[PDB]
Amino acid sequence: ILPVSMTKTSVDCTMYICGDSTECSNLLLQYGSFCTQLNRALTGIAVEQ
Amino acid sequence: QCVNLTTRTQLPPAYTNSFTRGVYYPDKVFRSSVLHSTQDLFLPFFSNVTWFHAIHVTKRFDNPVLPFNDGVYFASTEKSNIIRGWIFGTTLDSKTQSLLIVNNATNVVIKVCEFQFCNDPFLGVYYHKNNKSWMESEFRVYSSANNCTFEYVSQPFLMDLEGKQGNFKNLREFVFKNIDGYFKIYSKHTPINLVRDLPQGFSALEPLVDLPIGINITRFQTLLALHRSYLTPGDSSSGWTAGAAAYYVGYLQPRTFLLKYNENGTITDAVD
Amino acid sequence: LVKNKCVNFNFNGLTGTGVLTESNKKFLPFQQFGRDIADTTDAVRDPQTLEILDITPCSFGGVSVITPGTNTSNQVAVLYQDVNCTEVPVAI
Amino acid sequence: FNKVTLAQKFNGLTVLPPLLTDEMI
Amino acid sequence: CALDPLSETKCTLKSFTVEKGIYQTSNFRVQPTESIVRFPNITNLCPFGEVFNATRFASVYAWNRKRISNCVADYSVLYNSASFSTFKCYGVSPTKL
Ligand SMILES: *[C@@H]1O[C@H](CO)[C@@H](O[C@@H]2O[C@H](CO)[C@@H](O)[C@H](O)[C@H]2NC(C)=O)[C@H](O)[C@H]1NC(C)=O
Ligand SMILES: *[C@@H]1O[C@H](CO)[C@@H](O)[C@H](O)[C@H]1NC(C)=O
Ligand SMILES: *[C@@H]1O[C@H](CO)[C@@H](O)[C@H](O)[C@H]1NC(C)=O
Ligand SMILES: *[C@@H]1O[C@H](CO)[C@@H](O)[C@H](O)[C@H]1NC(C)=O
Ligand SMILES: *[C@@H]1O[C@H](CO)[C@@H](O)[C@H](O)[C@H]1NC(C)=O
Ligand SMILES: *[C@@H]1O[C@H](CO)[C@@H](O)[C@H](O)[C@H]1NC(C)=O
Repeated sequence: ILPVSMTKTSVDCTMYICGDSTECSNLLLQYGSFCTQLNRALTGIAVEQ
Repeated sequence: QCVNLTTRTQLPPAYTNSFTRGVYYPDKVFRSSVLHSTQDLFLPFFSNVTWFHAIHVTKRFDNPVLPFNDGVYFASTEKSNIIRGWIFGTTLDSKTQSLLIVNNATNVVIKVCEFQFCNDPFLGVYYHKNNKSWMESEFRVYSSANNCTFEYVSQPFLMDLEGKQGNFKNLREFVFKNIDGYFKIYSKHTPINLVRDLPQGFSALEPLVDLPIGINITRFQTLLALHRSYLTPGDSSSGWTAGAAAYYVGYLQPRTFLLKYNENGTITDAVD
Repeated sequence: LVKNKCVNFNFNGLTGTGVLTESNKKFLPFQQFGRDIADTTDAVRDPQTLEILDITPCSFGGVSVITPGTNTSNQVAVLYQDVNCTEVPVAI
Repeated sequence: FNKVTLAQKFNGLTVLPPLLTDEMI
Repeated sequence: CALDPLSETKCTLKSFTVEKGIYQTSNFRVQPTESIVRFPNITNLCPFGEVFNATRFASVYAWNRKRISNCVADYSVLYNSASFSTFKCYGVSPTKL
């Protein structure tokens, strides 16, 4: 038996962290670009799988 | 007035070990047949609980005061409806406020006043030949009531109170708690006719009614009903007669449990 | 009351936004609302009509597009990721 | 396949379909 | 960023010559209509009736002592009616009661 595929996952990190709150969403923008970096890492995981 | 009925001899407590009983739904929420864990105030499976037995013809008459300890587990198998309620408080007198719970043949009576409890309180009942019925007019449990701050009432929970000479076929088990100024009642009716004192432990209790009252309870006391004796040509009595009775007392403790829910919404089993 | 629509719900004091619908689940008299694994609410009883209803959160999903190439052409097509076609035009 | 068995979308979390389906594989 | 999905992608990356493939430019979330729905049931209102519509009252030396609990109090029935000579509330807003 050899594993070859795992169910790829992507996360709406804005929703996960800020919780669809306007001021919370505004504040997180001050922490740079972790938002997009994590999303692109996950999509790379998916396409690679 | 009050009736003084005491036994000079004090008997040692008798011990019997619980097996699995004494579990209640931790919340009023539902989960769909999924194992789930929680950490609340429960009854350990193997707890050396206390055993009390009232004997009548030789006879045993003693109803001592027991502490509450953050919650109480109560159960009994009565056949003549002798047990009728519970009384709670801190000083159990007119100095402070105490909680009263009692049942009658018609309804359920719960009262919150500055009740003055007796040394050996009980509820007096008697029979009227003209009325052909039993009534409980005399409130021999307490002498007077004052500072009535709360009163509650709800329909009878499991049974109808009458004068019966029955057999042991069912067991009533109750769990009592008070948290954050709220008082909660848990119950479950299970018909068991086995000689054993406790069942395997399949069943689990359900919430009955939540009473928000901001009072401190440190100890509790049972309530028993005493029947006035109508003497036949060949009977003797001391002015009051009651049937044999027994019950059990359990104590909560801070623990955490693992619970099994089913698709229907019934807790089939659990583990400590 | 609002049913079969994307709304917010409060009920006995909890919070949440989603779509309410009829439920096949049968609850005991003490039960108030249904909770799913990982501590997420999925069912709630109606306190007025004493009826249980399901909870489905808002149909969230990322938006994606397809493109054969900028220099190839300017045409484009769009793919909505894991959303039913019934309620797509709410995009504005 | 009948032997192997243990989710859905909850609160922002997403799952994407596989590139090749079981019939194609 | 609001003209054509292609433009939104050109903003998501940093180029004007985006290449063929698949791109996750942004995300969609449906919006609800605000509604505080289905407050729980009402058992019984406050027994104001036998207090304000009592046929007799008591003397000032023997002022009666009334308790109100486990019920819903609707003061709007009180302060909306123009049948009371005076209406004074101290340290509390009757409208917000
Ligand atoms: C509280 O609950 C009662 C019992 O369900 C509600 O009364 C019923 O409401 C349904 C809903 O449409 C009606 O079809 C019935 O005709 C009602 N019956 C009676 C006897 O009123 C009641 O509406 C709920 N809310 C309040 C504020 O009482
Ligand atoms: C409980 O009671 C039984 C019966 O006498 C006794 O053997 C035991 O030591 C007691 N304590 C515990 C913890 O079981
Ligand atoms: C569970 O619910 C079903 C409903 O179809 C019923 O038939 C069954 O008897 C129930 N079982 C228990 C243990 O409640
Ligand atoms: C246009 O794009 C295609 C992509 O296949 C490429 O082969 C071609 O060289 C491009 N032409 C120019 C002029 O960039
Ligand atoms: C989409 O909605 C239609 C009508 O409501 C329904 O028939 C269909 O099964 C739905 N499809 C999915 C994937 O939910
Ligand atoms: C008192 O009774 C009168 C008529 O008898 C009625 O108009 C009035 O509304 C009642 N008061 C209240 C507070 O409802």
